[PDB]
Amino acid sequence: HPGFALTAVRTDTFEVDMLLYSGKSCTSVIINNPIVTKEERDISTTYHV
Amino acid sequence: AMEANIFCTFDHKLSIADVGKLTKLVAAVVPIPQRLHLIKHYQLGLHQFVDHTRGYVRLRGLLRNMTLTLMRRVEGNQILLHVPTHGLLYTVLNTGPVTWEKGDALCVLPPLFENLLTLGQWELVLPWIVPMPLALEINQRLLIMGLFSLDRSYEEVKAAVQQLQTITFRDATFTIPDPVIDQHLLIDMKTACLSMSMVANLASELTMTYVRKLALEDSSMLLVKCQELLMRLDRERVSPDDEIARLSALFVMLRQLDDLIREQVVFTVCDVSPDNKSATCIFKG
Amino acid sequence: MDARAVAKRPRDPADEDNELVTALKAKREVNTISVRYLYHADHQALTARFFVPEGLVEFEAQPGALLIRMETGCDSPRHLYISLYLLGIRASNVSASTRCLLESVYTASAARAALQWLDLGPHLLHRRLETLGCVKTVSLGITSLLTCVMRGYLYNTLKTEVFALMIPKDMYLTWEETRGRLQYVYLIIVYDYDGPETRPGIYVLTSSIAHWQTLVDVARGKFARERCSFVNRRITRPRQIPLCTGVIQKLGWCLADDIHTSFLVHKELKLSVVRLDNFSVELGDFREFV
Repeated sequence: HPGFALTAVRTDTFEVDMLLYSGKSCTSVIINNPIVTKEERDISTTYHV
Repeated sequence: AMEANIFCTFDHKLSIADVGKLTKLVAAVVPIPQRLHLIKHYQLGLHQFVDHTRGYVRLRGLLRNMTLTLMRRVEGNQILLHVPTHGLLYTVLNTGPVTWEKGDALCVLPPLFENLLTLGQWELVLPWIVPMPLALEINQRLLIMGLFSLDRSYEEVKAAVQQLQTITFRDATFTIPDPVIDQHLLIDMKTACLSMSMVANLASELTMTYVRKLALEDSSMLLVKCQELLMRLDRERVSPDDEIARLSALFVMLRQLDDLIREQVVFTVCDVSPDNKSATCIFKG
Repeated sequence: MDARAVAKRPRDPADEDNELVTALKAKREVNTISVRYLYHADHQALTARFFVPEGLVEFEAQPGALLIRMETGCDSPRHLYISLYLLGIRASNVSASTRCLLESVYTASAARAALQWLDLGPHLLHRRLETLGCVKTVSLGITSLLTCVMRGYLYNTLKTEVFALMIPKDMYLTWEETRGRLQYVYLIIVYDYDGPETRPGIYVLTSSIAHWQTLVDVARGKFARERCSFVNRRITRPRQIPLCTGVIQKLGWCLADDIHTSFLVHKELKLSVVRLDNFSVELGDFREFV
């Protein structure tokens, strides 16, 4: 025995399934139409929606 | 709406494997000697310029003349090449020994070392695309290895050349080929080294006479310090037509160095992917 | 291949319906995505996006900052994208009060690490910095995103507003009493060979001179003391070979009447700048002069 008595602390991770409750129309979500922004690379183009 | 492409045709008959091999190069940098609309397969790539007495210096000088085209489409009986225009964005294949990163300035170099396509006594040797610092380092390595070429009887010199020969860059190391093959240096590298040494030698003797006279006048008090430095290097160790001849020789040797002294940027990079084989770049002429 | 087809005027690319509209019309399908107008379709500016940590994006959150790529000595974060402002802490021409202001703004591990990675190696600044374009968009985050312009104007998605290039005042140079209409913008790094450690100056120069040799002549006149420092070091200090007294690279063009003075507010600190109101980006490489 050395003269001291260490105390160890560690963190463990658990994989969890959660359930959520929310009320009817508890938040109103305002949206518009999805739009396309063009970004042309040369050999192919990418369209951002 | 169509675009202005170049048409290339092959005299050789192609197998399905050859065509599939071409379709993998649909963004490569294929140089052409002249701006033509219909060319034969022989004029693609550097294979037409290969010789067994010339080296990297000659091929670098020849590459600077050519027109750089990107392959665009591959089909039976045809290859479509696009000649890019300055300031526009293009996709280019990474074929050199080094990984590119965004913001790089790329330049075209002769190659120093499924596979690539050969048909007859034919081969599709594409140029190397590397960032500008790597090309500059490679050129300086080759020049110094050329200057050491006459002391190769000693092991100290050979260790020096083996240190010159290996180069390290972004997570890659490769060994450039020694310009000395069969114990003797090729004529193009020989001329490059001889011109470098001649410009140095001519400057060493010629500059003092002019520096004295012009430093007498120089209000910048810079040329006096220049003459002092010349006096120092002197201390460490002519007919007028001959003065004209030596000045003309100095400037002609400098013009001989011009191919190596400076290299052009042809692209600048902006794209990143696991697909790293390619990137999108803007073209520069 | 007939005269009617040769003499026919080209189609207007704006009157043609897009690839998406042509497909949806071909099958007569409908989509919730709206594909009639494509944003950024007629932008002639070439742009790229750079991801940068939160610590570097001070003074860059407002459009108009010049983005420079610095290479660290190490392998993992091989390059950092720093602005001309953070580079101003290294500059010698920046007044000590402005330098204290900048140092008070950039107080994160990323910015101080950028400065350390700069001062640590032996290379000069320019053999260590690659110039990207100027910036116009920011989304904030612990790893932030900046869109940068490689060749073009700086403007909104609809070109409804056009951005200027911001130069910190101590870095701004002008060399003619009266400016001509069109003037080109250069970035100059000039090295002073005083004593133990080469001291750099960082300048941004607007001049109508486009020819290289004339510009290098007037620069050699304006920086004669640095040239004398270079040769005097070469004589006094052998075997430490210096290269370049300075480097010039061209990074844009502008109109003489679009130069105005302004201030940038950040952390309630005001940094006074010189602005180029319709700056166009057109980058060259570094040219070294002696």
